[PDB]
This record gives sequence, C-alpha cells and structure tokens, in this order.
Amino acid sequence: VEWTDKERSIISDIFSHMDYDDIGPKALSRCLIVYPWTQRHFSGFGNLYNAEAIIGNANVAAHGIKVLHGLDRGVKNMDNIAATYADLSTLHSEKLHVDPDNFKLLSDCITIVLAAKMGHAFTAETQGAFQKFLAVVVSALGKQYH
Amino acid sequence: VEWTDKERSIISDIFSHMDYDDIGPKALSRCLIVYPWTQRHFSGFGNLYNAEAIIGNANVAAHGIKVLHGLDRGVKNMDNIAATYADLSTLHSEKLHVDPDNFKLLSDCITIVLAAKMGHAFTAETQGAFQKFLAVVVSALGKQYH
Amino acid sequence: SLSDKDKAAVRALWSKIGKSADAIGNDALSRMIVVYPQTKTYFSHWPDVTPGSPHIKAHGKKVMGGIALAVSKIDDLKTGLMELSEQHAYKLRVDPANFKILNHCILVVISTMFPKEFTPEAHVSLDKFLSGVALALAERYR
Amino acid sequence: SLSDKDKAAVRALWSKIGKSADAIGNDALSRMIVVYPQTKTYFSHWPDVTPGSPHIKAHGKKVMGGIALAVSKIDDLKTGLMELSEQHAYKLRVDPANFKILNHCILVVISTMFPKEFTPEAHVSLDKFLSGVALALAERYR
Ligand code: HEM
Ligand code: HEM
Ligand code: HEM
Ligand code: HEM
Repeated sequence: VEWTDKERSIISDIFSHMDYDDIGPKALSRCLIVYPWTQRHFSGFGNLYNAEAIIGNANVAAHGIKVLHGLDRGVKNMDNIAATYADLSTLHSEKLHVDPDNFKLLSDCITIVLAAKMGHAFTAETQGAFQKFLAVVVSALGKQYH
Repeated sequence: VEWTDKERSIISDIFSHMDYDDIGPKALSRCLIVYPWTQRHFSGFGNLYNAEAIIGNANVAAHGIKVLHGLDRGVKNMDNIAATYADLSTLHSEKLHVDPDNFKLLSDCITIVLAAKMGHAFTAETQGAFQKFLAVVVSALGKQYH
Repeated sequence: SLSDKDKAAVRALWSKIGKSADAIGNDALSRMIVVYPQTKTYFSHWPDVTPGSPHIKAHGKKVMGGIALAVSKIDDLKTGLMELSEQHAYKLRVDPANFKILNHCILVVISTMFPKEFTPEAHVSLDKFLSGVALALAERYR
Repeated sequence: SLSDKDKAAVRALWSKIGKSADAIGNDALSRMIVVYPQTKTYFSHWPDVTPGSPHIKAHGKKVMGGIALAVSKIDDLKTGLMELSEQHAYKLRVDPANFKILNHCILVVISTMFPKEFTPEAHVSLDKFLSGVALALAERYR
C-alpha cells in the first residue's frame, strides 16, 4: 500500500469523528443478519435466531465496539499495517478459528453503516479511501493464517 | 510476496518442462468456452461461435502461446514481478481495455490444463505454488488500471 | 431463492425509494467507476468516464430502469431479464463478476440516501434480490 | 440455469467418473486445505487436518456423495439439497465463499484424473452445475 496525502486525511477525519458505540453495534448486528454464518463465533452470546434478538443483544453490541476499535492501531500505523495486525491475525486463526472471508463481510457492513451515518458526505472518493483502508486491514488480518 | 526455495524450485521445474505449444492453445480455448465473455477482445480472430470452432481456431492458438510465454518474465524476475509487468498492465488497460477479472479466469484455465497434462504429478503443493505465482502475476497485471 | 418475506421486503422498499431511481443510478455508477476503476474498461467508447458525467448520469437512469423491471418481475427474474441477459452476454460481454461490484455500490447509495428505510432486514432481502438479478443477467452467457 | 445440454453432459461425465467419487473427494479436500489453508478453520475439531488424513478421506466420501445426490437431483437442486443446505447453514455455519474454493479443487482433481473425459464442453457444463450446487447449498442460510 502506498497512501496519498488525501487518503490519509480522509481516513484521519473519519476516525476522529466516528461514534464507536453507535457504529460498532450496528455494523456487527447488520453482519450477523445479512451474513448469518458469521454467528459461528457468538453462540453463547444468547439466542441470535431473530433480527430483533440480535440487534437487542448486548453481548453483540459490546463485541461490535471492540472490533471497531481494533481499527485504531492501523490508523495510527498506516505504513506498517501488516506487521501491526500480525498478532491479531494469529489469534483469529489459531485461537478463534474465524474464517477470514468474514473479515471482508464485516468490512462491507461497516462501510454500509458508515455510509448511512455520513449520508451525502460519504462521497465516492471517501468510500474509496475508506474501503482501501479496510481492505489493507482485512488482508493483514488474514496474513498469518497457515 | 515472499518465496520459499521450494516454491522457486517448483515454479522453475514447471516452466522448464512446459510444452507451450500444447498448453497455451488449450488454456485459452478452454477460457473462451468456459467463460465466453472473455471473447470480447478477439472479434478479429475469426470464427468463435461454438466450442469446435474455437478449438480449431489457429489465431486463438497463437495468442494462447503468446500469453503463456508472457509468464516467462515473472519466472525470471520472481522478486520484482509487479514492476516487470507494469508496462503490460498499462497496455491491457489503456489500449486493449481488457477487464482484469478475465486474467483470473484465464489463470484458472491454465491451472486446469496444466493439471490434465501433469496428472498425478500436479500435487496439492505443486498446485499451491503454481497458483501463488499466477496470483502474483495477475495482481501485477491489474495494478496499473486506474 | 427469494421467499415471500424477501419479495415483500423488496417491493416495500422499492415502493418507498423508487421515485429516486435516477439519482440512485447516477451515484451508484459513479461510485463503481471511481472506487473500482477497472470497470471503466466497458465504457472505453465514451470520452467522459468520470463521475456524474452526462453519459454516466444517463446510463444510471437506464440501469436503475433495469432494477425497476426486476422488481416487477421478481417472481421470475430469469424470464423477466432475458433481453437484458442477451444484451450483456452477446453485445457487451460484461464479466458477471462486475455485477457484484455494482450491486455493492447500489447498496451503499441506498444507505446514504434512505438510512431509515434501509434496515438490516431490508438489506438482507435486497442483497438476496440483487444476487438474483446478477444471476438472471448471467443466464444467457454460457 | 442448466439446459438440457448441460444436464446431459453432467450425467454422462458422472456416469464415466462416479465410480471414483471417494478418491475425487479425498483429493479435492486435500487440495483445499493445502492450497487454501484458511478453510481449515471449519475442521478445528479435528487434529488430523492434513492431506489424505483419515478425517479428510472419510469426509471426502461424504462430500462427493453429496455431488452424486446433486447429479440425481439436477432438475431441482434447491429441493434436492435442502437437507445439506440446512446442515451447512445452521450447524456448520460455512461461509458460502468456500463452496467456490472446493468447486475449483474438484475441477482440478477431475482434470488430473480424467483428462480425456474432462473436455472443455464437459467443463463449462460441470462448472455451471457446481455453481448451481453452491447456490442450492446456500438456500437455507438467509
Ligand atoms: C475489521 C475486522 C476485525 C477486527 C479489526 C477485529 C478486532 C478484534 C480485536 C481487537 C479483538 C480482541 C483481541 C484480544 O482479546 O486481545 C477481537 C476478538 C475476537 N473477534 Fe475479531 N476483529 C475483526 C473481525 C471479526 C470477525 C469478522 C469475527 C467473527 C465473525 C471476529 C470474531 C472475534 C471473536 C470471537 C473474538 C474473541 C474474543 C475473546 O475470546 O476474548 N472478529 N477482534
Ligand atoms: C496471464 C495472463 C496474461 C498475460 C501474461 C498476457 C500477456 C500478453 C502479452 C505478452 C501480449 C502482447 C503485447 C504486445 O502486443 O506488445 C498480450 C496481448 C493481448 N492480450 Fe494479454 N495476457 C494475459 C491475459 C489476457 C486475457 C485474459 C485477455 C482477454 C481475455 C488478453 C487479451 C489480449 C489482447 C486482446 C492482446 C492483443 C492481441 C493482439 O494484438 O494480438 N490477455 N497479452
Ligand atoms: C444491476 C446490474 C445491471 C443492470 C440491471 C444493468 C442494466 C442495463 C440496461 C437496462 C442497459 C441498457 C441501456 C441502453 O438502452 O442503452 C445497460 C447497458 C449497458 N450496461 Fe448494464 N446493467 C447492470 C450492470 C452492468 C455492469 C456491472 C456493467 C459494466 C461494468 C454494465 C455495462 C453496460 C454497458 C457497457 C452497457 C451499454 C451502455 C451504452 O453504450 O449506452 N452493466 N445495462
Ligand atoms: C461441494 C460442496 C459440498 C458438499 C456437497 C458437502 C457435503 C457435505 C456432506 C454430505 C456432509 C455430511 C453431513 C453429515 O454428516 O450429516 C458435510 C459435512 C461437513 N461439511 Fe460440507 N460439503 C460441501 C462443501 C463444504 C465446504 C466447502 C466446507 C468448508 C470449508 C464444508 C464443511 C463441512 C464440515 C465442517 C462438515 C462436518 C463434518 C464433520 O463433522 O467432521 N463442506 N458436507
């Protein structure tokens, strides 16, 4: 990845203004509804056979905030993302057994939730930069799978 | 990309034994038959309207051989593949207008025709190194599309 | 396949947002070409393959016209979109992988314009429907 | 969708190769876990996630029994594979992207084992069929 100054500015601006306790729960809830195989890693969170059950589920919500703040270390390390996420990649692989394709699916849900919050301000260029950042983190999160 | 010595050896081994005049036309004809939208660029090759016609088409054969030999520069530049293919990338984007997803489709057809030729010798590890190589070339081929 | 639940959800959402199909189309196709520039290969005939251009704007109306037709033909997308399938297979040769990319851009546009209407339940049904549209447009390819 | 031409081709290929189903299945799952190691996340309950291992050979039998089932149900894959869809949906939670990975590996295995039989025409039809099987396996997911 090579970042333009404009991409760095957009990413910085989105994360300085992000309401994590709003976007986190919404993005993870929307992922468990739209892509329900992602519920594989959440079974004991309670009964998630329902969209209301899921969106109500305070375990889901707390996990959505934790995973969204997992993005902060890449914002602070934009030229060293692969290495920064190496330990988290190894964890998801060897401890949590998370299919890394699910990282792309949650990314798309984070994008869609962010777009609904930002509205007309989520321009094509803003979407490009933001999806570029998530794509570099998703790759990093999948790197240590062996 | 980081190459292991074993990957280097498998790749060099495959390309030192390749019969380009057999694999190249088989891989491109198979792509044009399995993925017929890849015909988009070849309207002046003559007859393509059915499988028999494509398999018997000598312009498709010739181009098959050319594309397969376009892998040779990456075998020779294994740590510099993106730079080595930048001019080809630009050609395919700007002059030829080829959708780079088609690179991936043709790649899978080269793998399947190589598998039929190699038989039992196309082992899982052989497949993994060969497909890793092709994916790094396909990434380089798409890199200069903007 | 689309359940009765999914069809009701798509019809209900389209009832609410259909009025804005033209704007949705301009925005979605502009996003496609900016964020996924490789898609520009199919528009090489046009001098203005830039977001919100005359050509992209007018094409956006047509594409979303196609979506409106799909809603109306939601009980049988294959038959409904047959002519469009023929055009994309035989004339344009658009790799069906790119339908996935436009579909994601359509979802992003509807989320930016209709945040209240685009609930997670609206989204799962619309995503199933747009996948069904992509597969019906692929019907005449091979 | 599958035409009568496609259905005949899949039936004629399976008539030729079906006796080798169990070996195809171990070869294909072996290739999937070696070439796409992220797929090993579904087999975490096994210690022997290695090519050719007893859980992999056993399980390759079941998968290609599923392909045989699908050939017998080729006129209506959705109805025919509903129980397997429900198994992968609720119990196994397998992301449908991995069906695309396995399907590529099954084609590589058949090419290595039946090069004469796996003609380009057999391949376009079998690819369409396995895409239809992947879609039918996703039927109960959402
Ligand atoms: C944007 C992508 C993701 C990021 C940045 C991320 C971030 C993280 C972080 C920082 C942790 C905590 C690690 C610790 O305890 O030290 C966590 C844990 C974990 N995440 Fe991920 N995650 C992502 C996506 C997902 C996905 C897609 C799922 C499942 C579908 C997943 C499932 C888990 C689970 C189950 C835990 C384990 C918690 C525990 O046992 O304490 N993650 N993630
Ligand atoms: C591994 C993938 C590929 C490689 C390494 C490759 C390489 C090449 C090379 C070496 C040339 C000659 C450039 C020149 O004229 O100076 C070329 C030409 C061309 N390629 Fe590719 N190619 C690949 C994939 C494809 C695909 C998938 C398509 C279309 C489906 C495509 C369509 C063409 C066309 C239309 C031309 C020009 C035809 C002519 O004027 O003879 N290529 N390619
Ligand atoms: C939601 C999926 C899509 C729908 C429903 C759709 C709809 C349509 C329709 C209705 C037309 C006819 C326009 C006319 O009468 O001029 C059109 C043409 C066209 N579409 Fe698609 N399309 C879709 C996706 C794609 C994608 C992903 C691409 C390429 C990346 C593509 C490329 C084209 C092109 C190049 C034409 C001809 C434009 C011209 O020269 O005026 N379409 N499409
Ligand atoms: C060609 C598509 C596929 C076929 C037809 C298929 C079919 C089957 C069959 C028949 C079963 C047995 C269920 C039972 O014992 O009742 C099974 C189980 C299972 N499948 Fe699939 N499968 C497909 C692809 C996959 C994929 C791609 C994965 C994941 C990467 C997967 C993971 C599993 C696992 C984890 C089990 C449970 C076996 C155990 O408990 O050891 N399947 N499959």
